[PDB]
Amino acid sequence: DDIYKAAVEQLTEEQKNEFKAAFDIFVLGAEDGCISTKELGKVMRMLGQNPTPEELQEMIDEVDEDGSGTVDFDEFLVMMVRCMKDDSKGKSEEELSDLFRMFDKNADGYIDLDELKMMLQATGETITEDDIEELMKDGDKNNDGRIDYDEFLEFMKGVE
Amino acid sequence: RPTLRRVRISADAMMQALLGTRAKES
Amino acid sequence: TTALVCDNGSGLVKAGFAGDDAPRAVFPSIVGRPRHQGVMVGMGQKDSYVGDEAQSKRGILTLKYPIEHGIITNWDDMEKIWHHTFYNELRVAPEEHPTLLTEAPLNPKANREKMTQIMFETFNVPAMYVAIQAVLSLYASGRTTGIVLDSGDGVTHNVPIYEGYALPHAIMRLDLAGRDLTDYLMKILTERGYSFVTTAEREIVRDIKEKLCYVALDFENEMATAASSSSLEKSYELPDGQVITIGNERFRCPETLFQPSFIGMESAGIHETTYNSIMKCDIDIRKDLYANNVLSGGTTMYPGIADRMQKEITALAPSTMKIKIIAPPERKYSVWIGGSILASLSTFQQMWISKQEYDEAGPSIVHRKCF
Amino acid sequence: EAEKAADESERGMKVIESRAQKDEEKMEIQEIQLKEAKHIAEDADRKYEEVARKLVI
Amino acid sequence: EAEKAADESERGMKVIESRAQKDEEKMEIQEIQLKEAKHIAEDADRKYEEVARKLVI
Ligand SMILES: Nc1ncnc2c1ncn2[C@@H]1O[C@H](COP(=O)(O)OP(=O)(O)O)[C@@H](O)[C@H]1O
Ligand SMILES: [Ca+2]
Ligand SMILES: [Mg+2]
Repeated sequence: DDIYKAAVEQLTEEQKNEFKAAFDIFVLGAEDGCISTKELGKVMRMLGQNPTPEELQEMIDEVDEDGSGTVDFDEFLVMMVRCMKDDSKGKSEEELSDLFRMFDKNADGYIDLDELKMMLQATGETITEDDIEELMKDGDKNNDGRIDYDEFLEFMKGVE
Repeated sequence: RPTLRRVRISADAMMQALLGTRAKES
Repeated sequence: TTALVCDNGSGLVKAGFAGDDAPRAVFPSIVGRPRHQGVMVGMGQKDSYVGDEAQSKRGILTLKYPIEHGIITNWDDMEKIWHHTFYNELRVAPEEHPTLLTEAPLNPKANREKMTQIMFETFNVPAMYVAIQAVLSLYASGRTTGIVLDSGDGVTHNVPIYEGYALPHAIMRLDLAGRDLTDYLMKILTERGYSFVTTAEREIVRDIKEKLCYVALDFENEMATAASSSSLEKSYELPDGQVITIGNERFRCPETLFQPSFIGMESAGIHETTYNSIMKCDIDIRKDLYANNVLSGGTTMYPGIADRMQKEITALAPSTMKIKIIAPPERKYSVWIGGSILASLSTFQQMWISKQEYDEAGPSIVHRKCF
Repeated sequence: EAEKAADESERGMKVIESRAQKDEEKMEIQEIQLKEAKHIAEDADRKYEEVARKLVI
Repeated sequence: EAEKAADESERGMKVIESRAQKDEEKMEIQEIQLKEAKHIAEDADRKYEEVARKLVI
């Protein structure tokens, strides 16, 4: 997901040029200029790793939102780093659940966005009102005006 | 029900296996 | 640590670590001693090639399966197969990994007890658990009800389950399976001139069955069509040339499943033992079982079986009920995928038969609460 | 001795050249059919994916 | 003179035979790959037709 987008944003032109040269060397002779789902799967089977074609479709849907089955530079790096899924288990569940439950200081079962605002003021990361709005949209799936506990699980799912 | 994947073996090993002998820097 | 989800089966041993999508190593379960004399010295000739190695040297071996019908008839060979599976196909010592074997329903007790005794004494695992091969196939489908027909290669069994409560009085185990279909195909091929006799050529007949045979939607119409036209005759190249042409042997081999009178068996086909297994259940869960009929096992991979079976059951069942047959594309490894899911559960983590428990009650612990 | 050796060398060179040309032709036709089959496989996989999604819908 | 000619012909024969044998081996590998491609194509075709029929129903 956008996890790999964050990971590659952590990465720099070193990884960009390294994978560009790897493309120049191994994808040499391919008429694509990118890596296709079928090409990637066949090459993996050639080397020995045999992921499912359903995984190919999933990954292509993820990185290549347009459904072309190719990999644009940013989504290409995202797909390439997607193979190495070192970070799993998504931090802790129950302790973070307690943290989120106490986040509802009003304890009404409703997480006001203003509590999030205060916590972000504590964080102070470079963010505008539209940014936190978009993040809440990514979190407030049912659009109930709060952070739902199930949606709290959803947006922090797999998140370390 | 969660799903666990061990198919995603280390990507450096995948690059090594694909490039074969020429897997020197990647 | 991670658990080893082994699945002995009969015909293909499927194994792999818990939590993945597919078994790591799948290889036939055959152990074949050489039968000729051998004149080259120092060639490094072993005394028994097991697993997938004996499917390449099968020209000079006498392959013999160690599992006949679910039950294990030759314990030394089975021990050899397990040793190979642990050490060479997975390369993980068993001293540091729990194991989850699988067993067909209604099998002899002594088989299960000997299996656990071997796993605890020879390989010395930390803890092992034995599970019925149909509940796993129901896990893999993501259901919690349904009647699963797991037509393996050794034995076909039909376990109905509702809301997680298995019905022990409605299990119908039938011993017709893929091996008998291979033998019957090898027996009807002789009607054209092709004679396969050697235990090595049984593998060739198995390959013919896998690649060519299909289940006919209507048997009499296909028998009439194949006897007039020639649009069915598909050819196949033996391991040495001399292509062969299979005529109406294509859909007559797997038809034995629905008419076990072909190989002389008395019982009714897999289309009618499912209906009988349903009718033994209570009157209020028959609709759910009708709607959630699950197929599994290798032998249910014939092209066109999910339609023939549905037509047959719809003929038998009352006209109002809806008959639906779940046939996932990953049928062959359904049992192992379910085994991985079950071994990956947190609630299941305390059901293993710990070694100290075995030391206190002996091998008969498996029949006890730790089932 | 030299005459016999020369004759045998000539015959061997002839047969090796014939086999080499046969091998080159076989390699070319194999590559052509291989590429065509791979493209057909790609098309089939794409069609399968599309129809499967429509079937779920 | 004849000895020199025979030795040169021998060396040429040996090198050309070696190259022909290697290209023949690679051609065999190519044929194996073509066979696998054929199998994949047939399997995918069956997948597609089955899925389309089910969708129609
Ligand atoms: N694609 C196929 N088409 C038809 N029959 C198959 C196919 N694959 C496997 N079989 C049959 O199924 C058997 C394998 O069944 P399997 O599920 O491995 O048995 P087990 O339950 O012992 O693992 C083989 O012996 C073969 O006869
Ligand atoms: Ca709140
Ligand atoms: Mg089985």
